[PDB]
Amino acid sequence: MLEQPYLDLAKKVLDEGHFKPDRTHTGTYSIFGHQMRFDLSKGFPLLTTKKVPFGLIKSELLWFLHGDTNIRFLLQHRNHIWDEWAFEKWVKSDEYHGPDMTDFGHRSQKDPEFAAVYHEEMAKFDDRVLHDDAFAAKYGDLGLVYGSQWRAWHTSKGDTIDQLGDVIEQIKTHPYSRRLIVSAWNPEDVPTMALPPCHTLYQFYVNDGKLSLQLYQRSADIFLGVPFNIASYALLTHLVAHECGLEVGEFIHTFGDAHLYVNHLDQIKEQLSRTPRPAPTLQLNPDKHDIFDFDMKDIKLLNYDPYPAIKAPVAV
Amino acid sequence: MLEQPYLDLAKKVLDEGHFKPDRTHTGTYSIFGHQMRFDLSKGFPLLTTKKVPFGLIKSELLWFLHGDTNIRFLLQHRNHIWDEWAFEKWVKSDEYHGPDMTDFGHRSQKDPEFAAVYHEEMAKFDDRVLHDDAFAAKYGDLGLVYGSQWRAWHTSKGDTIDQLGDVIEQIKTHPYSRRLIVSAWNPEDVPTMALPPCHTLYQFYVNDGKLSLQLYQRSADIFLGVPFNIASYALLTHLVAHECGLEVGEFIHTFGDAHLYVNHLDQIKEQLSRTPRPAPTLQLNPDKHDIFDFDMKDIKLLNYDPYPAIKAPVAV
Repeated sequence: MLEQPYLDLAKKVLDEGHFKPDRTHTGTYSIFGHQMRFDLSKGFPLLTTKKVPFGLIKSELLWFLHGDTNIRFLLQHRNHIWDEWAFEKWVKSDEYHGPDMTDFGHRSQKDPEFAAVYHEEMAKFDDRVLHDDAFAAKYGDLGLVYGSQWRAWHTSKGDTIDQLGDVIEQIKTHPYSRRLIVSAWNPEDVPTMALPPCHTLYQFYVNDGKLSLQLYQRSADIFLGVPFNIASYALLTHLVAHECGLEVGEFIHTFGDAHLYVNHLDQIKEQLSRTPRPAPTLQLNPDKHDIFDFDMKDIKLLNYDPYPAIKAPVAV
Repeated sequence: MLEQPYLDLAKKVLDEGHFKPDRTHTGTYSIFGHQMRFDLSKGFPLLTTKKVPFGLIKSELLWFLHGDTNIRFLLQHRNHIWDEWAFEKWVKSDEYHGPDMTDFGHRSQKDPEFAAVYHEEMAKFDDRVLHDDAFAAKYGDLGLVYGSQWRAWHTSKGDTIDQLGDVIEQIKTHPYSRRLIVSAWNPEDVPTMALPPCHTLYQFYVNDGKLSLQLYQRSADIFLGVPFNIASYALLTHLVAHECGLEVGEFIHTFGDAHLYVNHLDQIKEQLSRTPRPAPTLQLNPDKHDIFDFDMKDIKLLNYDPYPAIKAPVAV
């Protein structure tokens, strides 16, 4: 079935992973070097062996596509995936004077009542970014994140490069380019960044009127992250083919370090005893073709019938 | 045998390649998305089914490692692999006034006597870069090429980043980093470059005291280029393990577009009827461990016994 490359990836890390230490006190089993291929004409690769919230993928990807780096857009769509990087900065300012909250995730996981302390400070930071304009400008903007490295890469001469907008032009004029590459890795920035881009680089390829994309992901959390990763880039591939008037081909997912955190072994073993359903179907608005102006409403998933969600500990 | 992933790559492009147009009037058969893995403890992957000149790989890689962008070093080692990019620029200057030589390779392949005209202008440019210092500074320096994007990436603040030297420090202090990445792709430069880097990005990984490297190559010429590509990065992997005091693991080769030019089909079919020999053995100087100061003399290949070289038309 279409998601089978993901269950073979998870099964291979179980059989052959190296127990490896990492940043987090949670350990991992990992491999280095892996590739998976999904043929997007056979169906959209959103996992049916576990319920994955597509609306978070769909809103986070439009945020990227709009060139946006401000949390407010996401919080407006009720997407909280990036709230911690921005909350983190609220907490070091000489403006924040509440409970101490240091390396918040760690203490909020082995949580005292500190979890709802963390969760009320966060509820407060989130509301302030929604309604307070100058607060949103100051603390809601992450600055260096995929919206801006895709669409507004900074030059040494001080202007900006819309790499995604120019590669879409090169695909419409020069489909056979072996140079349709978008990079999110910038050597200058990467020492001071907190999370240097996990989705380091991607490449488009056109052949026989079909568009494929290859992603190079330098680090991947197999249970929690990769099911989102898959669907975000299979949806980028669909969107750029819409705009360019091409059929969709394959999404090829290449990995550097792919890892399973040790406290996700039971959950992934259980997911592995489930049997793939028939894959969902993406529907993109046939009358809008400028994907940078797309809206939530413009992408539909039809027939997604998944198994239950599987609750797992986030690694810290 | 160790080189078998390369003969399976060539055989797969023969069976499944898409005939694809490209820049050159020579056409290609290509695929998109491929990975190959070579275990460097089993032997050095220099192809034995065709004689590959290791001394060109060894001198070109030290040029990169030294941070060098000047042809003179290569010409001094009798390596002419990069002479055309620099000759190309000699030819547009208001200093060159000889025969016209425009897009030289094309006319020198379907060559009149113009080949030895091209070849005497080149013999002249090459000698001038060897002995004339200010000419070498002006026309021998390529400027943006792997020595400088590995070792002297330019910032917007105007200094330089030695990405390779800092990633070797991060491996010695933080071997478990999922961030040991060197990028040769720079969005700023890549529109004006003539040949934007083919070896776009690489990543190191350490586990159980063994160092692996993964290369992402956006475009690969299977008959002529990839046998060099393989051996240059398997030698980078050996050199960084020497300097870091690690054992060598694997070299993983990931491909975006891999292509066989149409006028190399007979030659690769013939190479494919040859049987792999036992692979050579690399010997690195045991008493020098700063690889940036290595010299030709410091790397030995023992037991390389290959089949004959296979002459093929370069694509234009």
